[PDB]
Amino acid sequence: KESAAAKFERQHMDSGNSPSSSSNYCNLMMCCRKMTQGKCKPVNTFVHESLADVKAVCSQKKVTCKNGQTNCYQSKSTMRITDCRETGSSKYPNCAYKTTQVEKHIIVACGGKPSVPVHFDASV
Amino acid sequence: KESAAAKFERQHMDSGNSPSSSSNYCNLMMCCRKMTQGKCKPVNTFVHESLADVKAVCSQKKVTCKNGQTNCYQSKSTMRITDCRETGSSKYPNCAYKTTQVEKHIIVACGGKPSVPVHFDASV
Ligand SMILES: O=c1ccn([C@@H]2O[C@H](CO)[C@@H](O)[C@H]2OP(=O)(O)O)c(=O)[nH]1
Ligand SMILES: O=c1ccn([C@@H]2O[C@H](CO)[C@@H](O)[C@H]2OP(=O)(O)O)c(=O)[nH]1
Repeated sequence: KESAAAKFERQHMDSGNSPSSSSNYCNLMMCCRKMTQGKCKPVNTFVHESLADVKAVCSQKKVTCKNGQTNCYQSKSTMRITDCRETGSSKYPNCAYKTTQVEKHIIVACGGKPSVPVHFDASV
Repeated sequence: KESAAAKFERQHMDSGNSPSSSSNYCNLMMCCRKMTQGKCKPVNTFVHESLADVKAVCSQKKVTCKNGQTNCYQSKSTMRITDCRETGSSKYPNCAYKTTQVEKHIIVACGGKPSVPVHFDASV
């Protein structure tokens, strides 16, 4: 069981950061969304457009998937996204990310019926 | 098994106008630090001071805990803290917090050997 001391540190300590930062977004979000367990997911993109807009990409332009599958689609317009890229100094379990605010077209793999995004392939 | 659609939403969707804004700190932190599982923790304080300074509180001013326990201590000096409190709109699983940065004395319960903070009781 997690020690009471460790629980206090988890719930109540943030010595190394503050709210006023913008650069800590990826560190917190990758943690929040469970992509830092077992290993640090090296690269991950968050999209800030509506879910409806992102879902709509599956009905937009067919493009090549980076993995050679044929289920990828590119957004008709640029989208507000944040790229989270693991830094050189990052070392599990202390997963460190550079937060980059970007506006680019996204490419998603789609699957299911209705076809919805299942994989974030790239931004272009 | 988590659906592919849900996994994409978890990993890639953060719909909104200002994801990295300071106002979002508590939303990110309460999530990352595992205080939004099952229910939204209603109130939680983060401390931005050195862990050494927070541990030092266990040797400072004795004060009675809110719950009547007798192992609480108040910091001699004010500390930089962030209050996270559920908004009137917050409803699990969509927890929502107001982030408030203040400087106040902290009150913590101290336990174990070495005697260290185990519970955050109050700010004053
Ligand atoms: O710009 C990018 C490029 C890659 N990725 C994630 O990393 C996986 C392998 O490239 C991509 O497939 C994707 O992870 P997945 O959706 O499969 O969980 C991004 O998130 N953004
Ligand atoms: O992390 C925490 C947890 C609790 N509290 C104070 O204790 C009350 C009961 O949870 C919380 O309501 C709150 O007292 P209040 O500030 O509302 O007077 C904290 O201050 N920080």
